[PDB]
Amino acid sequence: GIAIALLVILVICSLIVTSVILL
Amino acid sequence: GIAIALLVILVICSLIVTSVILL
Amino acid sequence: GIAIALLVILVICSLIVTSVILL
Amino acid sequence: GIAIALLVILVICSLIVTSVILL
Amino acid sequence: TARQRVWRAFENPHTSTMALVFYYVTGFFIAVSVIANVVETVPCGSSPGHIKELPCGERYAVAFFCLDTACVMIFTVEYLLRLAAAPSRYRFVRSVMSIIDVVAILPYYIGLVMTDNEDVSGAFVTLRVFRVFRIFKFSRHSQGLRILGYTLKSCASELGFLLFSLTMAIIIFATVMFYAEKGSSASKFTSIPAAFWYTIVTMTTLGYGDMVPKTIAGKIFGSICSLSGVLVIALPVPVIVSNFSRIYHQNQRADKRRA
Amino acid sequence: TARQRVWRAFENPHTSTMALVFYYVTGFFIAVSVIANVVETVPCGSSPGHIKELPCGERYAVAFFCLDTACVMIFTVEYLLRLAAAPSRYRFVRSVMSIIDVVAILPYYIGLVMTDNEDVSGAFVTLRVFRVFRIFKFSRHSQGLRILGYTLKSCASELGFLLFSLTMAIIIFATVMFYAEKGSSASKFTSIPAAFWYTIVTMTTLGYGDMVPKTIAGKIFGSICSLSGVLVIALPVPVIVSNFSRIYHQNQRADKRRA
Amino acid sequence: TARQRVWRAFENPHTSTMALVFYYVTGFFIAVSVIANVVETVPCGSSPGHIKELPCGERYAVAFFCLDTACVMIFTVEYLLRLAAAPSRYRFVRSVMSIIDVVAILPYYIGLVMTDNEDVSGAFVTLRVFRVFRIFKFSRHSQGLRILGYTLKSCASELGFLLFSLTMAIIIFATVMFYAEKGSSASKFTSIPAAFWYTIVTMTTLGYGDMVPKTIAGKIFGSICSLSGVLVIALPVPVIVSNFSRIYHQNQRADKRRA
Amino acid sequence: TARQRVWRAFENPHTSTMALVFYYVTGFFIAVSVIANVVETVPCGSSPGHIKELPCGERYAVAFFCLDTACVMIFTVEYLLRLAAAPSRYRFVRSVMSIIDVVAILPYYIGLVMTDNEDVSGAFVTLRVFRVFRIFKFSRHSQGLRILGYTLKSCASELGFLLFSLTMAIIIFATVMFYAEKGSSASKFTSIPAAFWYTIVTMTTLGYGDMVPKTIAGKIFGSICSLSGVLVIALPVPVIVSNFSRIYHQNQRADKRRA
Ligand SMILES: [K+]
Ligand SMILES: [K+]
Ligand SMILES: [K+]
Ligand SMILES: [K+]
Repeated sequence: GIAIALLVILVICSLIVTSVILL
Repeated sequence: GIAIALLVILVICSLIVTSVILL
Repeated sequence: GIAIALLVILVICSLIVTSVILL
Repeated sequence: GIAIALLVILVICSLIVTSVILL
Repeated sequence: TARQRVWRAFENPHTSTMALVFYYVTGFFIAVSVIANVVETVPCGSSPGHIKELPCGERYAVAFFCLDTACVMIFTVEYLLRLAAAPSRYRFVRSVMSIIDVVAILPYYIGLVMTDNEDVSGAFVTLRVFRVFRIFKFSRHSQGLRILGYTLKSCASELGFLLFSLTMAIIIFATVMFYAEKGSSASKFTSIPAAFWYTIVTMTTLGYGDMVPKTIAGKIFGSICSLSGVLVIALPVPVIVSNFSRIYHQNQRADKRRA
Repeated sequence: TARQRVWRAFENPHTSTMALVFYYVTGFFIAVSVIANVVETVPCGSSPGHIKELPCGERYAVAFFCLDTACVMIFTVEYLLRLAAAPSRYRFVRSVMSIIDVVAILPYYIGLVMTDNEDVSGAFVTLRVFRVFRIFKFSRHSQGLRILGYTLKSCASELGFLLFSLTMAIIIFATVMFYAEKGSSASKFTSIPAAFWYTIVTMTTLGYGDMVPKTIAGKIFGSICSLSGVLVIALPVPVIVSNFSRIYHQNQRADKRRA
Repeated sequence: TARQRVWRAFENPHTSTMALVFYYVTGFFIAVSVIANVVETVPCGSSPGHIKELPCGERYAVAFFCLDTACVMIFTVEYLLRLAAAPSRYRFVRSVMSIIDVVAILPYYIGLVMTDNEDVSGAFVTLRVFRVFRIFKFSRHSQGLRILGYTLKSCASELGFLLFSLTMAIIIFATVMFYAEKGSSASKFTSIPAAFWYTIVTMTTLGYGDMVPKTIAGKIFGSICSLSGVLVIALPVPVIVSNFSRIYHQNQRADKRRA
Repeated sequence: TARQRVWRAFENPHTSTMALVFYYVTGFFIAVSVIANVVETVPCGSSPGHIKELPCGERYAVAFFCLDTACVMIFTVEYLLRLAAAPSRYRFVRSVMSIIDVVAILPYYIGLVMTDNEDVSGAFVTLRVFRVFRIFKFSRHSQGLRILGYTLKSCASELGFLLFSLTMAIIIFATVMFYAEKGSSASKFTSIPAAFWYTIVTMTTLGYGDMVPKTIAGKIFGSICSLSGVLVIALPVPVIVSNFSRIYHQNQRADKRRA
């Protein structure tokens, strides 16, 4: 439960970072 | 009870206003 | 009890006042 | 118990003082 | 039997429709009077050609006087009706609610009698201050307010000891603070009564900071004063809170018993 | 039967793995949003050639907007899933958690609709302030927060009397303080509403010291105000503490009974 | 058997008329002495041709000396009569009331012996301060004061731990505050003992504001200091309040049993 | 069997004479170290030809170093003897008293290793601050201190909720205060983290007055902040006080049972 949540959190954070870098 | 009190309150407030306007 | 105490208090206060007036 | 502790305390304090005086 | 009917209406507003409308009308005008008394001191902006901003009560003296007159007339008719319908009139007059009502209505009439002295301060300011006790007429509308009165009366000895021990501690600590701090440069501790203010501000843990000790002895005795004040003030608080809860719970036992 | 399965997952995060990961993801992004909203106001240093230091939220408006958009999208998908899986949808919508979630998500969309007015103050500042209520979404993660809500609801009458008696005491003491202090030189007591601030600061024993009485009557009534405020504020505190402990103990009785 | 009669009169003032008048006379002169000691420090206005306003005790040194002499003579005759009528004289002399009476009367005689040093400070100020302990002679008139003494004696271990843990917390937080704040510009935190004052003002929640941290570490540790002080001071307060109520209730059980 | 004898002496100082003298010697040197650490920061007066007054620890660096060395050697020999006589050495090492002793002795040795960096700040100030935790070695001499540790451990969940709800309230009120006050002239409310300081000072009712609101919204939300802080801080205090009394009473039941 903790591991999957951490994985999802990292994925979403990476998507936020890529969105910022794009704009 | 509430309605009659509100009606009396409005009447007395109107009388106060008319007294102020007169003086 | 109260009356006698009040009388003594007044006597002692008068003595204090007379001592002050003397000096 | 108190007396022996006080004696030891005085001995150690004297040693500290002599160390300070030396340096 | 109309007298007892009117009295029952006055004592139990919720029994009758007329009693309830009288209740709500009086409560509304209590709130109106209190708000007006607060608002009349607010600067209303500089008037056309005025040197400075004028308080609402001075810019609209006629309007505020009319509002005050209406509220006072309502309160006076209420009080006279209560006096008329009282079973034992003298017992009513000496009751706490009657004293509150009389204190609420008297300043208006005194100010009418002393209209020449309205500009003169001292009495004018006293009447203005006494007008704020109309807010105590809400005790007839608030059960918590009546319960607070009952618990203050119930805890009279503890409140008396609070006053006495607070006075003792204030005198002791102000004496010590004054003698510790009188020699400081530009010292605010110019007398023991002057140090009363510091002592009471420290004991309640207000700590305004307008008066602060500058000497070591001052710091030590100020710290001790703050702790001692905490103790002295904490002594009667549990009693007052407990009695308030007890009276509230007795009221709600009676309410659930009779209903 | 998938709807009730999703609802059971949402209501009991620890039953399912997917429910637990959803729980932790949402909690993490609540914390992220709260921290970002705080940090965006911090001066980030003077930019190259900038006249003054710029707040992080202004220097990195795109980055903070992207972070806000991600958090709000997560919150919106969460809320829409909860609405979809609710047994009685209208009962969900009117629940306190739903109001919290809607208050959390609405300012983002309103700010999108009013992007022309983003520079204009008033509404912009209001939306910025309303963004801080996303921290109340932690009530779904904190049992103590829910218990605090339950005890505040349980003590509603005592909190109401606290508000009423505090208002009464503030009005009374501000009236007295204003009339005692209005004549002082450069007096801060310029009206009774101005004296409200002094009175509330004295009653809570804050004692900022920005407003202090200078007259003897002012000192006396300020001291009485501090003591009376202590009493008034102390009246409901034991009730609130007792109910909080009672609700916590009932929760732990239920927990030990069912487990 | 006259000795035991006088002792019974002294111990129970309300049994005899002479005992009651002695009781009231002594109480009145205690109040008179306390008020005079406060008033003698009040500026009495500039005397004819005087450079500055003179304290009442300096402008009327003869009058205040006469009042002090009368009060001290009354207290001395009272104490000598109590010593004469005591069953076990040594047991009386070592009792707390006897120590209070001796502390009340001694400064007058010492000041007579040191009349040459009256102008010299240090000893003069100490005698002036010790004159305020005559207010503790009201413990013979106040049952609440005696009960407070009994509860302070009853809670001796908790008060000792209060002193010890308060000292520990003051030292710890003053050390941290001094090292966090010593580098600030024009820092009031010039040593750890200097930071003692800030720490004690913060722990009691006084918050004078004369000493405030300016660094981030200072703010953090000041906040922690305020909370820790609240905890440390709150530890013995329930015990003291409970014991005070217990002793009062035992006294009123005894009173209702014997009457 | 000498190991268990030494351990019994260390655990029960009052059983043996050697144990008791060791107990008193260590307690005396704890007090000596604490006092020296405080005193070394006190300005000792301007030295002959010195530009400014020098702290005692700088004017007498050799003497204070010798005193520190003696205290640290005593503490180290004590700790090594306790480690030698421990039945389960690893269980001793991980105990709270062992962590306290190690934190007490380590900064001396680290400062020896970093004598070149003694002039360099940051680490020097950290070692100086960590020297004050030698006062926690009094927990071996104070039963009240151990009971306080036990009750803090017992109330861990309530302290955790105190921290969490205090953080929540600080963030909420600092956000509101910052947005209400940022536009004021020369506003101290320069960011939400800057408003953290005001919020924590208001919530504890310190009221330093260095930060005060100037706008009406600021006054309103500051008043609400003070009341909410009172509630939040009052939530765990009864629990902590009750558990402290419970642990003390259990200790005294055990003491009267075994003796
Ligand atoms: K303050
Ligand atoms: K202040
Ligand atoms: K306070
Ligand atoms: K304060």
